[PDB]
Amino acid sequence: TGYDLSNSVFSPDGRNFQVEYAVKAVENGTTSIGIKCNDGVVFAVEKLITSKLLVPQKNVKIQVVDRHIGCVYSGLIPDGRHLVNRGREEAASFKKLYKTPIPIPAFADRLGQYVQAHTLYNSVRPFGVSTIFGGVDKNGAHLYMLEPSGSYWGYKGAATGKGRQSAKAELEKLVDHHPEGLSAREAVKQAAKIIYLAHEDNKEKDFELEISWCSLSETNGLHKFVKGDLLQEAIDFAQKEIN
Amino acid sequence: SRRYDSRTTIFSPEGRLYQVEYALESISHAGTAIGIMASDGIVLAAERKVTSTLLEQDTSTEKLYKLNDKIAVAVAGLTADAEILINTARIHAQNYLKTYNEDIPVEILVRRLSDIKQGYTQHGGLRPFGVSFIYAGYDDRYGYQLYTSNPSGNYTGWKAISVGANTSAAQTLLQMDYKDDMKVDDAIELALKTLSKTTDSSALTYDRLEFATIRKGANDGEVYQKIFKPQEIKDILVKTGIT
Amino acid sequence: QFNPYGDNGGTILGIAGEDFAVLAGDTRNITDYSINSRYEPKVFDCGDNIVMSANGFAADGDALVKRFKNSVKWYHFDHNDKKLSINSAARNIQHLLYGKRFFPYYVHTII
Amino acid sequence: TDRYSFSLTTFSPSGKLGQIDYALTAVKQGVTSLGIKATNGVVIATEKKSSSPLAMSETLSKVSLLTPDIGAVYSGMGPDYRVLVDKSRKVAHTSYKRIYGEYPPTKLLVSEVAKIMQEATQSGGVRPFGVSLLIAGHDEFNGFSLYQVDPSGSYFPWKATAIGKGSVAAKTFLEKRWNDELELEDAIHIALLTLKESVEGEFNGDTIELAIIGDENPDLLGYTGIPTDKGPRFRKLTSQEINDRLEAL
Amino acid sequence: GYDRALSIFSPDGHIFQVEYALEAVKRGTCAVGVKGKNCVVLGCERRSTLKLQDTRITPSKVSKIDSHVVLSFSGLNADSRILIEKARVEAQSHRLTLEDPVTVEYLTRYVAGVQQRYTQSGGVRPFGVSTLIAGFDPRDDEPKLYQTEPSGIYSSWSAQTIGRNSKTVREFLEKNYDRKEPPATVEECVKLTVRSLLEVVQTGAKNIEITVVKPDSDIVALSSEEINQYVTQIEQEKQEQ
Amino acid sequence: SEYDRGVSTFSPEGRLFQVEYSLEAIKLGSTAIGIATKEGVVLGVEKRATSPLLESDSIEKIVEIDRHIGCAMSGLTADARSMIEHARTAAVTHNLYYDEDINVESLTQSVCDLALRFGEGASGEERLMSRPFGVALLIAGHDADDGYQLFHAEPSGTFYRYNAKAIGSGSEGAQAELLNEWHSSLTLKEAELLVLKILKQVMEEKLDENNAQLSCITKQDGFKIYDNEKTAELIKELKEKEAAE
Amino acid sequence: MFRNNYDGDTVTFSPTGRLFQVEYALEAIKQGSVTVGLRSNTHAVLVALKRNADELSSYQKKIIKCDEHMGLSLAGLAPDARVLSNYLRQQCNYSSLVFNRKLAVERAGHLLCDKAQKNTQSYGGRPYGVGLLIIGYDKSGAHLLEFQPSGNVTELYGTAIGARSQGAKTYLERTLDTFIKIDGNPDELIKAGVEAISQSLRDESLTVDNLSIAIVGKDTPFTIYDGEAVAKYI
Amino acid sequence: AGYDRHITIFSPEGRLYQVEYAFKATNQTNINSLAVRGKDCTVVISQKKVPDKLLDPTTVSYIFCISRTIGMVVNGPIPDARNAALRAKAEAAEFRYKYGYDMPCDVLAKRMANLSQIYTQRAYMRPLGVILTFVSVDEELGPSIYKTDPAGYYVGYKATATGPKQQEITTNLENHFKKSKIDHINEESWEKVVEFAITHMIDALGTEFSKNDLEVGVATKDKFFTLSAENIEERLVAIAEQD
Amino acid sequence: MDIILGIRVQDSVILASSKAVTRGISVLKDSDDKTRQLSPHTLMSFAGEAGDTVQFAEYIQANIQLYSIREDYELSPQAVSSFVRQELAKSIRSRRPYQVNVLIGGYDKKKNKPELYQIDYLGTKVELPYGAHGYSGFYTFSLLDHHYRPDMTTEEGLDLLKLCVQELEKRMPMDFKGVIVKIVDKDGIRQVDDFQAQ
Repeated sequence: TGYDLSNSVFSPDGRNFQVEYAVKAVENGTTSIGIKCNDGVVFAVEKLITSKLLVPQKNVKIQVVDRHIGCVYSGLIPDGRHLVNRGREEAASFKKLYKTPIPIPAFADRLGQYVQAHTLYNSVRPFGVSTIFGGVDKNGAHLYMLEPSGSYWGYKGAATGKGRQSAKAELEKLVDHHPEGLSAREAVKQAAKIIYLAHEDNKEKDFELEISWCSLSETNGLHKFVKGDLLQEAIDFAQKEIN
Repeated sequence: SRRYDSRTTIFSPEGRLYQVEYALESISHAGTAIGIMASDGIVLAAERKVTSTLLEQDTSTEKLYKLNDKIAVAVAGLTADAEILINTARIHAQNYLKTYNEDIPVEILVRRLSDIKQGYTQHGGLRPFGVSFIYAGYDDRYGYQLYTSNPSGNYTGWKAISVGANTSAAQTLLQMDYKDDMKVDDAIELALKTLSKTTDSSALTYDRLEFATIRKGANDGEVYQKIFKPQEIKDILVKTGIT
Repeated sequence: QFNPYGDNGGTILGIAGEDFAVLAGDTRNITDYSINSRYEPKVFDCGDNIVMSANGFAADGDALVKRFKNSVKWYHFDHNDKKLSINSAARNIQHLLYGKRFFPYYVHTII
Repeated sequence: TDRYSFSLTTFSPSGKLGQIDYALTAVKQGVTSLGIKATNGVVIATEKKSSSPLAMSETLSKVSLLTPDIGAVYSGMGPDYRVLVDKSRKVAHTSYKRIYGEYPPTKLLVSEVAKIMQEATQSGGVRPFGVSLLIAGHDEFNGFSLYQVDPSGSYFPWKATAIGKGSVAAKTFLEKRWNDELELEDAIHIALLTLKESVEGEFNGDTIELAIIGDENPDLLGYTGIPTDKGPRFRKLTSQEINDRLEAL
Repeated sequence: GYDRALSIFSPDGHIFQVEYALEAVKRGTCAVGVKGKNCVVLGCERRSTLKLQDTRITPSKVSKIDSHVVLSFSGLNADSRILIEKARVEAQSHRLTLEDPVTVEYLTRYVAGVQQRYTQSGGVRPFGVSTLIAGFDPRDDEPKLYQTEPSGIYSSWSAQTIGRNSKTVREFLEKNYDRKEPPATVEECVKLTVRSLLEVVQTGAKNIEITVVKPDSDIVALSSEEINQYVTQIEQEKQEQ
Repeated sequence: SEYDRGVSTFSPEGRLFQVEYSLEAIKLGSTAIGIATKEGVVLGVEKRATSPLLESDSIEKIVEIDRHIGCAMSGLTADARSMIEHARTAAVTHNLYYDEDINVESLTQSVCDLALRFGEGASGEERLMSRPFGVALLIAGHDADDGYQLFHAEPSGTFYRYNAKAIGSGSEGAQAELLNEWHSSLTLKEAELLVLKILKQVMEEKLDENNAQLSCITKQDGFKIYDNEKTAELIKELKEKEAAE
Repeated sequence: MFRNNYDGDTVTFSPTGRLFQVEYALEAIKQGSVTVGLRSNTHAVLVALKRNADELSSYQKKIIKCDEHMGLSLAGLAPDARVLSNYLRQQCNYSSLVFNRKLAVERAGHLLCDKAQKNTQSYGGRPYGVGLLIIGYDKSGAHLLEFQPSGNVTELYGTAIGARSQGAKTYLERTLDTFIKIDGNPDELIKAGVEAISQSLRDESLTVDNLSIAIVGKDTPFTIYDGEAVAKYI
Repeated sequence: AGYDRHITIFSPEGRLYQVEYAFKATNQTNINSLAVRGKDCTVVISQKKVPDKLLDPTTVSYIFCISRTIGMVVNGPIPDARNAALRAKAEAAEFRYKYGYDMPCDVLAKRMANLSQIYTQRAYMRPLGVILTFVSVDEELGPSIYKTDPAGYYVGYKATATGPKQQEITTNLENHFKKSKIDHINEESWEKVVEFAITHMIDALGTEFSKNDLEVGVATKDKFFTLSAENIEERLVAIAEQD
Repeated sequence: MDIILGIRVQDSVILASSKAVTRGISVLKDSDDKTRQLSPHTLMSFAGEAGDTVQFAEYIQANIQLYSIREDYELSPQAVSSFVRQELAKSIRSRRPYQVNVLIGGYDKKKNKPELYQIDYLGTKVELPYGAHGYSGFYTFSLLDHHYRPDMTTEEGLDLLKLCVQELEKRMPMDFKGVIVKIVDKDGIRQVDDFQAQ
C-alpha cells in the first residue's frame, strides 16, 4: 500500500492508516484505567519496574491540570506530557478569562480539537497515546477517554493499554452489580484490584501501582494523589482478593 | 531512463538547462510575427493563429501591443504569460517617465524585461515565461531600434527579424530581399511578401492579420505610432496581391 | 505624569592601595525626608575577587549588579571557568550600561 | 502517461504545461452552456440537471450577476464557480468602482477575473479552477460583449459559442444560424433550439436557466429621483417567461 | 546517482551540480586576460556566425564596473548580466560608505561572494558564468588580474583564459608568457593577447575584441582596424620564421 | 546504499553518512601540517598549482585569524572563506567586549558552533544552510592560560587538540610518520625541518618554495607567514642532512 | 524484496506502532564510550571513560556543569549534548534570577524530555543522538536521572550507558544495598563508581589521562576531577 | 504514479480522487439520517447506536446546536465533525457581531461549502470526511434545510437523507411526496411531524426503535432544541397504534 | 545660512558658493567647497543643515554615476534635476527629512544649451536664468534684474557676479569668507581660482 505512508492521505475507502498505526502503538503501552464513582472519579496506572535500581515513589505517571482534573494516558510517554502541557495552557487562559475553573466537558474538546489537528497535516505525526481523564466541576463529575484520532466520549469508567479487555469485562461487571454510582472510598480499593488482574500480561516483570483520585467529599473538589495509608489498604484490599 | 529535465534548478552533466530549452520550444507553436527595420520606420506584422467562424476579431487584438507611446511589441507564445509581462513592462516604463521626466529608452525597457525572464530561470518554484518578443521603437539615443527576446532571458537587436512558426522559412526569405535602407512602404510590402509564402490557409485573408508601424520626421518633430485597422488591411492587402 | 526614577541617597567610596583595594559605602536608605532602613548593603562581592557597588536609584543599582553577576557566571561557562580580569570586567560593564544609552540606568557604579 | 503532466511548474519537451490541460478536461465534461451576441443585446444560457427531484434547484444559481450590466455562466466544476464568483464581484469594487466612482467595462472585469484565474496556475501547491466561464455584459463606450475564460487564464471574445459536453455540435449549430442582425428575441430563440439538442432530460422552465443583457429596467432599482441612475441591463429570465417561448418554436 | 542536488555529497566528497555548472562555461566563447607591468589587456571572440542583425549596440563581452575596473566573462549570457549589474552597484556603494573607490580584489571578492551565495540553499541554481576582472587599485600602479568560477572561488593570474578551447590558448600562453619578465609595452602586451586568440579565432580580426586598461582610471576599447593592424604584423613573421 | 542521501537520516546502525562523505571531501585537499613545540607552533602546506601562470599567494591555504591565532585549511575553498571570516569576527568581537585575547580553544569552539548550523526542515528554531561544510581546520595559536595549542576542526562539529596533526590527501602517510617523530622537547627550527620533511615525503612534486608554504606563531611576534627566501633555504638546509644519515 | 518503507522519517509510524528513526538514534548511544552514575543520600557521582584519536590527540571530555548543584555525563554525538546541556544551563539560570530558587532535578528531566519531544513529531529534522546521566542535590537530597533521545527520563539509583556499559550496570545492581548507604563519605562513593566502571573495560584500563569524575552533594557543589587529580583512584 | 495521494493533482480526466475518497469516510459512520420540514418546524432524524455498556450515552450525539435557532447533524467521524461544528459554531457568533442580525441557515452552509473549498484548492489541509446537514426556521423562509459535503457542495432540500442507506430512506420519500404533490409535510405542531419521520423511516430500514435507538432534534419559531432521552419514547408510543 | 548663487549665460552656467564653515561661536574653516560634480557636464552646489547637507549630495552623486556607467550614456541636466526633486520630494514626508537646498547647472550637449535648475528642500523645483538660496536673494536679485541679458558672455557674467558679491559683503551681517566660482560648459567643469586669487 502507498496509503499508509502519509498522515493526511485517504485510502480508497476513506481510511487513514497512519492514525490507525498510531493506535497500535497505544495498545501496547502499559495499562491505564479510569473509575467514575458517585461524586468524583478515580484513576490508576500500571508502572513497570524493569530493574531494582529505580527509586520507588518517584517517576509519576499521573498529572494534575489546574487543581481539579485527573489525567492519565498510555503509549508514547513523551507525547503524553506534551498533550497535557497544552491542556495546561488551554486551561489557565480559560480561567484567566472567565474566572470560573474550566468545565470538564469543555476541557475535553480543547484536547480533541488539538489532537484532531494532528491528523490534518502530513508534516506532523498523530499523537501516539490514548488519554483518560476527568474531574469534578459545577455539574458534578465526568470521565472521558480521548484517543489518537481525536475521537472521544464520556464513560462510566474505562481503560486503555496492552491489557484493557480484562480491565473492561471486570469493569462492565462493577457496573451491573452496582447500577447506581459506586463508592468514593470503595472505588480506590476496587481500582488497585482491576490493575493487578490486568497485569498478568507483564507477570514476570514486578510492578508498582499508582492511584490518584478526585472527589467532592474526600478530596473536597480538588484532585489529590492517593499516598500513605489508604494507599496500602487499597493494595492489600486487592492483594487479598487476588488469591 | 532518468533524465535531468525535471526542473529549472538543475544542470545536466553537460551544463544544459532543458526546462528552459523546452520553453524555448513552446515558441515554434505560435503564429508567425515579423519585424523589419527601415530608413524611416519600423514595421510589425503578425498572423493570428487561433481560428473559428464565430470568433470576434475586429475589435480586440492578440499579438500587437503598445507599451510606451514610442514603443511597441509583437507577442508569440503563452497568452497569459504575455499579459503579466506586458503590464509590468508598462509600469516600469511609466516610472522612468515619472522619475526622469523623460521617456524611457528602448534598450533599457527590453533589458529590464529580459532581466525578469532571466530570474524565473534561476529560482526554484518558478516556471520561465513561455513568451518571445519583437520590440520596435524609437528614442533620441539611437533612433529607430528593433529588438528581440526569448524565454531564456537573452535579447538582441536585428535589422529584420521573425519569430514564431516557420521561422526558418520567414527568416530565409528576408535574409534574401532585405535592402539595407529599404523604405517603409517596401517593408510593409516585404511583410506580406514573406508572411504569405509561409502560411498554410488556401488564401491569406485580412481578418487573419495585424500590422503596426513607427514613423517620424522633420514634420512632427516626434514619432507617430500606428496600429492598422481591419479596414486599412483588407485594403493595402488588395493593393498588393489579393483579389 | 509617571516618573520612573528616584534617588535613595547613599554614598560609596573606593580607594586603590599599592597592593589591595577597598570599597566602602554607608548603609542608610532613604526616600525624600524619611528612612527606609538603617542597614541595607550597597557593596557586593561578585566573584573572581571583584567588589562592586552601584549607587543612585536603588532599583537600577540592584538590576545592574544582578545583571553583572549573572554575566560573570556565563563568562566561566564559555571560557573554561577562566578568571575574569578586572579590566575585562569594566569593559564588559560598559556594554551593559551603554546597552541602555537611551533609557539609562540612573546610577553611578564603581568596581 | 507522461512524467510532465503532474506539475504546474513543468514544461513537456514540446512546451505544454500539463496540469492545465487535465484541468481543462473537467471543463470539457461539465454540462453544456452557450452565449450569443445580438445587435441590441446578448444572451447567455446553460442547462440544469437534478441529482433527484427531492432537491430544490431554485436555491442554486448558474447564471450570475457580477455587475448590474454584466452577468456570467459556466461549464465544469460547480463549487469553483460559486466562489470564483464572489471574488469577482469584489475585485470589481476594490479594483475599479472604488477608484473611479463607477462600475467597470466588460473587457476589464473579464481580465480582472482572468487575473485571479492566472494565480491558480503560476504556483505549485495549488490547482487551477476546473471551470470555464462565459461572461456577458455591456458598457457605454464598447457596446455589448461576449467573452470566454479558461483555467489557463487566457480569455477570448466571441459572437456566439458553447462549452461543455454537447459543444462540438452545438458550436456547429450556432455557426450555421448566426448573422450580424439577430435582434435579442431572435438570439433568445436560436439559443433554445440549440439548448435543445444538447439535453437528454427534459425542457421545462426549471431545468433551463437563461438570462440576458439588454435594455435598462427603470423598475429594478428601488429608487427614483436621480436622472442618470437609470437601471440594470442584466435580466435573468424567470421560469415562466421561458416555456412560453418554448411553445412558439 | 548523487549528481541530482546542490545539497548532497557523493561518497567521494563531490558536489556535481556545481561541477556541471562549470561544464557550461566551456560552452561559451573564449576570453583571455593578459597583464604587463604598466597595463592589463583583456581579449575575447565574437560569435560572428549567424548575422543579418544590427551592429550599433552589440555587446563587447567586456564591461566597465568602475572608472578603473573592467570585467569579462564566458558562459550563460543572461546569467552574466546580473553579476555585472550587482558588481556595478556595490562598486558605487563602497564609495558611498568609505570615500575610497574599490580595490580590484575587493570587487572580485564581492562577485565570487555572490556566485557562492547561489550554491548555498537549494531552490537556487549556480550562475553558469566564469569571469576575468582586471584593473588598477586607487592611486596604485601594480596591474592586477583575477578570475572567478561558478563555485565561488577566486584567483589571481599572470595571464589566464576561460571558455571553449581554453586548454589550447592556455598551452600557448604558458610557453610564451615569461613570469620573470612580463610584456613591458602596451603594444606588445596586446600583440601577445592577439596572437593567442589567433589559434581559435578561425581567421579574421572580425572575430576579436580587445580592451586595454592602464592606471589612473584610464581605460579604452579597441577598434576593428587597429586590431587588424596586428593580425597583419603577426601574419608576416608567421610565415617569415 | 539507501541511507546516505539525507543529512538528517540515521542509518540502521545510527550513522550519518552525508556527514561522513563531507569529511571525505577534505582528503581531496592538499596536505596541511601542524606541529606544536614549547617554543611555538608551526603550520605548513603543499600548495599544488595546476599551472605556472597562477600567482601562488593567490592560494590562501594558511591565514591569520588574529595576532595570536593563525590556521591552515583543507577541503572546499569557498566553504573555507566563510569559516575564516566568521572566526575573524568572533575574535575581534570578543576583544571588543572584554579588552583581552580570546582563548584559542574558545575561538575554535565558536568555529564549530557554526558548522553545527546545518539542516533544513523546521522542527523548532532555525539555522539556514543545507549541508555540512566541506573542510577542516588546523588552528595554531597561543594564550596565557594553556600556552601553545593546536586544534583540528571537523565539519562533524567536534574537535580535538593535537601535539602534531596532518590533514588532506596525504594525511594517511603523513599522520603515520608524525606518530613516530614528535616529542615534547622539539625546538622550533627542528619542527620546521620536520613539517618540511614529511611534506616532501608524502607530497609528490620536487619540493620547491613555490609548491610549499610554511608559517608559524609565537608569543613574541604572533602569527607570521614565512617568506620565500627563508623557506627556500630551510629546504636546502633540509635536503642536505639527507646525504650522510 | 525485503525493504522497510517505515524508517525514512521520524514522522512515520510503522504498522506495529514504532518510530524507527528514533530507534536508530539510541543505537548511536550504544556506539559511544561508557559512563556511570550512582548516588547515596548525601552525594551523586559521575564516572566517565574519555576516548581519543591518536596518541597525539586529546581525550574528548563528557562531563558537563550546569549550575553549582547540577551536571551530567554523555554518550554519543557530542554536539547534540552541547545543545541539550546548554538549554539546561538556561533553564536553571531563569529559575534562579526570577524566583531565586535552585532548579529541582526532576524538573530538569521534564524539561529535557519535552525538548527532546518536539524532534520526534515533526518533519524535516532528526532526533538527538545522545544519552545523559544527570545528577544533582536539591531540597530532596541526592538525585540521579537517565535520559534517552526518545524523551524518556527515568530516575534511578545508579546506571551506565555506552558500549559494554552492560557489565557495569550488572555490578551496580548487586552492590546496591552497599553504596546506597555510603553517607557522609565521598571518597568511598567514588571508589565504588570506579570499581563498577572497570567491569566494562576490554581494551585497556583506566589511566590518569582517560578518567574523569564528578560529584555533588550536601556540602559539595558540583565539581569535576580531571587527570592528575583522579590519580588516587586509578 | 500517485494521482490520488495529492489533494491538488488532476487525473487525466479532471478527477481529484482524494476529494472523492474523502466521501467513503462519510459512510463508515454507519448511522442514517433524514430531515423533513413541517409548516413552522423542521425535523432531522438519526439513529443512536451505542455499542458499549461503558460509554454513557448522554455524550453520544451527532447533532449540535450551532446557534439559538440553527441546529446541525453530521454524517461522519466524531473528530472531524466536532471540528466543523466548531468553526461554523463560530462563524455564527462573528456574523451576528459584524452585521447586527442572526445568520441564516442557507448562508452558514455557503460559508462552509466555501470554507471547505478554499480548504481544498490551496491545499492547506486534508478535506474533512463528513457531510453536514443544516436545519432551522428562517425568518425569510422558515422550513429551511441545506446540506454541504467534502467537495464543497451544498443546496436546498425539501427534506433529505444521508447514511449507508441513501436511496431507501430517499425513494421511500419520493413516493410519499409524489402523492401529496406538495413540497412539505402538513401539520400544525412539531410533535406530529416527528412522529411522521420515525414512522416513515422504520418503513425503509425495517426495524423497531426505542428510547435510545434513535435521536432527533427540531426547529421552531427561532428556538432550536434536541429531543429529550425519555421524551423521544413519547411520540414513539403515540404512533405505535395510529397505524 | 550659507551663500549659493548661480547664473546662466550665453553658453555656460556659473556657480558661486561661500567658503566658510561655522560651528557656533567659531569658524572651523574658510576654504570649504560646497560643490560636487555629478557628471562631466552637471554640477551641483548645496547649502543647508549641518549633517544633512553632504550626506545627500554624495548620495545623489552616487546614483547618477551608477546610471552613467550602466547606460554608458550621460543623463541630461533636465532629467538629473528631475531625479533630485523626486528624492527630496519623498524626503519631506519621512521620519526625518534632509534639510538641503540646491542648484544644478549642467550643459545639455544634446541641445548645446546651458541649463540651471534651483531646488529647495521641500521638493520645489524651477528652471531659472539665475538663482540663489536662503537670504542670498534679497541682496542680489535686484542687481541681476537690472543688468542680466541672455546674450552675456561667460566673461561678462563673472563681472556681474562680482558685483553681487561686493553687495553681499557691504550689507550682509555674516562674514562668509569669500566665494569659490566654477564654470560648466561644452568642455566640462573648471574652477575660476582667480576670483579667489584676486
